Amino acid sequence: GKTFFGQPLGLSTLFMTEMWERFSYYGMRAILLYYMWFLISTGDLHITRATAASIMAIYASMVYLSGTIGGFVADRIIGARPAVFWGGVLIMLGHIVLALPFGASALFGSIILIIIGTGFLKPNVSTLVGTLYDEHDRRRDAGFSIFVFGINLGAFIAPLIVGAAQEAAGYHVAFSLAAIGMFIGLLVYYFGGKKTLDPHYLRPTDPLAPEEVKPLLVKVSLAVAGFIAIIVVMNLVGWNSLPAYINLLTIVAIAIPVFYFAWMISSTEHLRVVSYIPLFIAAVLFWAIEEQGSVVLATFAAERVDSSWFPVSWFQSLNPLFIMLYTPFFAWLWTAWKKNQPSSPTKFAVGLMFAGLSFLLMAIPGALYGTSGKVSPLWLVGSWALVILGEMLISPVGLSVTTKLNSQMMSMWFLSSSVGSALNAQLVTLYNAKSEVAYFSYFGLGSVVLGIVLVFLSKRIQGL
Ligand SMILES: CCCCCCC/C=C/CCCCCC(=O)OC[C@@H](O)CO
Ligand SMILES: CCCCCCC/C=C\CCCCCC(=O)OC[C@@H](O)CO
Ligand SMILES: CCCCCCC/C=C\CCCCCC(=O)OC[C@@H](O)CO
Ligand SMILES: CCCCCCC/C=C\CCCCCC(=O)OC[C@@H](O)CO
Ligand SMILES: CCCCCCC/C=C\CCCCCC(=O)OC[C@@H](O)CO
Ligand SMILES: CCCCCCC/C=C\CCCCCC(=O)OC[C@H](O)CO
Ligand SMILES: CCCCCCC/C=C\CCCCCC(=O)OC[C@H](O)CO
Ligand SMILES: CCCCCCC/C=C\CCCCCC(=O)OC[C@H](O)CO
Ligand SMILES: CCCCCCC/C=C\CCCCCC(=O)OC[C@H](O)CO
Ligand SMILES: CCCCCCC/C=C\CCCCCC(=O)OC[C@H](O)CO
Ligand SMILES: CCCCCCC/C=C\CCCCCC(=O)OC[C@H](O)CO
Ligand SMILES: CCCCCCC/C=C\CCCCCC(=O)OC[C@H](O)CO
Ligand SMILES: CCCCCCC/C=C\CCCCCC(=O)OC[C@H](O)CO
Ligand SMILES: CCCCCCC/C=C\CCCCCC(=O)OC[C@H](O)CO
Ligand SMILES: CCCCCCC/C=C\CCCCCC(=O)OC[C@H](O)CO
Ligand SMILES: CCCCCCC/C=C\CCCCCC(=O)OC[C@H](O)CO
Ligand SMILES: CCCCCCC/C=C\CCCCCC(=O)OC[C@H](O)CO
Ligand SMILES: CCCCCCC/C=C\CCCCCC(=O)OC[C@H](O)CO
Repeated sequence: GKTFFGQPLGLSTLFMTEMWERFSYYGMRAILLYYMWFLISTGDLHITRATAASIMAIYASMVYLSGTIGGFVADRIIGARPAVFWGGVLIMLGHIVLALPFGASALFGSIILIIIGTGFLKPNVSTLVGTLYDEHDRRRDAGFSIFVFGINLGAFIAPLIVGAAQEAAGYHVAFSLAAIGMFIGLLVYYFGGKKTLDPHYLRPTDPLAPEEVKPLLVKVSLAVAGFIAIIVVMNLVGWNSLPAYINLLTIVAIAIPVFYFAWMISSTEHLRVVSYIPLFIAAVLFWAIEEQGSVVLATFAAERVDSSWFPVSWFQSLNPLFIMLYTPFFAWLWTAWKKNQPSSPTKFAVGLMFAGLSFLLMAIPGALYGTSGKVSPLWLVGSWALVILGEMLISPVGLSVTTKLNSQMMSMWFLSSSVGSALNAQLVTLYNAKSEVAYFSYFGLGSVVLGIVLVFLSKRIQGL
């Protein structure tokens, strides 16, 4: 009878929950770099703009990493429904912290809250969407597509609204709007969830057995102790600047898949695991370029574009806009393309090439016009158009090609975005007006080349 776009009514609740959470997240992301610039300009924040860019990237890296952990905590300890609720509460607090009359001193607390909160909420709302359907329900894929539409919608409207609020009423009010966005999500989630969600998910579905508690405690304790020890040694040898800590986090984020790879390669489907390395690197490099949209392209938007008549943060709406515009087209495409549809490794290769082209495009205005003036907003429009085209090729088959090639390596796909952002934490420090053309050219061309490399390797990989 009555449905939400053909789906169970409970999808409306989760749709709105994620829409408003993504609203809060991308609303914050769209103005946070500019906020740090402001704090730097007033002498409140004693870092370079390069470091501010680095912060944005490592922030994203840790958000993605945290998301690979939240599912475990919900499934084994607190339950998916409380994970979403309390995750949302932490996220809201994270935005409230930036709305308070503080300056740079509140940045770290806000970042930590949102990292933990998003880690709790993001994997677990997706889990709850699954719970709406039986195993044999063929509506499942349609339901997730609608859910993703809500995600992109929140991501789309947030820079517009939060960016406009920032211009009108300042950063603290704008950040409060992000907080209010999460609050709306929590309201709908809490009261809507009670109506449609299975009570089963109020509790962990795979609770720790009695003998499992101590080994988990030891595991967590040793990890924390090791991490703290590393920080201690860092401060003793004088490696205690902010870039030093960012480097530590970069190393951690990259070492986790590296250790996974070394583990699987050591421990004869050995060929498959090795075959995934080029795909994983391609994913990492793609996500690096895609995630630079809120950092390097955001910098370009503010410094190099004729945008005096609208909030420059609005450029961040282009990424989810193009995802929304492309999605129904590629949905039709992969069904219509019956004969000789490209393999998943081929999609990765071409996807990386489009990401490469998105940067090669951005090298053109500086090379043609110089880098001291300002250029058309359409250069950025074209860039996002290209990189998102790449996303349509690599993202829908990413988890698929990883699974078909089990629980540890599955997480590596989600880790690719974390690793890409960790790489960005290093790379974006190289971007400035002087290096602009070389930056876009070099990393653009590199991605295209590595895409061409993957094309040659596509035949061998598809067989495994
Ligand atoms: C076939 C569907 C593919 C959709 C993606 C295509 C996007 C391609 C974009 C490349 C051209 C955009 C850059 C052009 C540009 O900057 O012109 C500036 C000039 O108009 C200044 O007024
Ligand atoms: C300023 C930095 C603070 C760092 C964040 C501190 C808070 C960290 C974790 C709090 C989240 C705990 C969520 C679990 C909870 O409260 O209920 C779970 C349980 O009741 C469900 O069965
Ligand atoms: C310091 C400012 C933030 C203080 C947070 C106070 C409100 C926190 C979360 C709002 C959640 C909205 C859903 C309302 C709710 O869950 O109330 C539950 C109540 O009816 C019985 O559990
Ligand atoms: C996990 C995959 C890792 C692959 C990373 C590929 C790129 C890694 C390091 C490149 C650093 C050197 C870039 C130096 C550079 O050309 O900067 C350009 C600009 O600053 C002036 O040319
Ligand atoms: C299958 C659809 C997507 C295919 C993408 C086709 C891409 C083909 C060629 C890309 C040309 C790359 C140009 C490299 C370049 O101009 O670098 C010059 C600059 O680095 C000077 O230092
Ligand atoms: C459990 C996996 C997630 C790991 C969470 C640890 C995240 C720790 C730090 C996040 C990165 C933030 C670094 C930038 C930063 O701290 O800015 C603070 C301001 O510079 C204050 O001067
Ligand atoms: C630190 C300030 C935050 C205060 C939050 C309000 C606390 C009052 C009640 C908490 C209710 C916790 C409900 C957890 C939960 O699983 O919600 C799920 C809903 O049942 C819908 O799935
Ligand atoms: C029941 C708790 C749920 C609360 C939802 C989040 C509320 C967030 C902000 C409320 C309004 C905060 C206004 C911020 C503000 O005063 O800006 C100060 C200006 O900078 C002063 O010029
Ligand atoms: C890094 C922040 C998140 C850290 C969460 C890891 C928690 C640390 C050790 C595991 C202890 C979890 C509590 C055990 C529990 O509640 O389950 C009890 C068993 O189900 C009873 O047999
Ligand atoms: C410094 C952080 C390193 C990790 C230490 C975190 C310790 C946090 C919680 C440990 C709680 C001890 C586990 C015992 C427990 O939870 O029993 C609960 C059961 O439900 C009782 O039947
Ligand atoms: C439950 C929260 C526990 C904290 C999460 C663990 C990660 C903690 C720190 C990671 C390193 C980030 C330090 C950033 C920072 O503020 O350094 C600034 C230095 O004072 C440089 O002068
Ligand atoms: C399973 C992941 C475990 C991997 C963690 C291993 C971390 C090992 C070493 C971290 C060293 C931190 C680097 C500090 C650094 O980059 O130099 C400091 C600045 O460059 C100079 O101030
Ligand atoms: C009605 C257009 C489709 C919906 C656009 C949503 C808003 C997304 C981005 C707005 C900021 C970037 C657009 C700037 C722009 O396109 O300017 C083009 C003109 O040629 C300006 O010179
Ligand atoms: C229903 C799927 C088919 C929809 C067709 C999508 C094509 C829409 C826009 C393509 C924009 C192409 C940009 C043209 C261009 O690059 O012109 C460059 C000139 O040199 C600028 O002066
Ligand atoms: C289906 C895509 C077909 C190919 C798309 C266009 C490929 C991109 C560029 C092709 C022409 C390359 C010209 C490069 C070029 O002239 O650079 C100028 C010099 O580097 C300036 O010093
Ligand atoms: C399929 C559409 C692709 C549209 C983008 C194609 C871009 C192809 C080549 C652009 C490379 C421009 C590099 C310019 C350059 O490096 O010259 C340096 C100048 O002398 C200034 O440093
Ligand atoms: C199937 C996806 C491929 C889409 C490629 C369509 C774009 C084709 C050509 C766009 C090349 C970008 C360079 C445009 C350019 O430099 O023109 C100069 C501007 O007119 C400056 O006023
Ligand atoms: C797949 C169905 C949806 C297709 C979306 C079409 C978007 C594709 C490309 C948008 C790139 C915008 C560049 C606009 C442009 O270069 O025009 C230049 C002007 O003609 C010169 O003033």
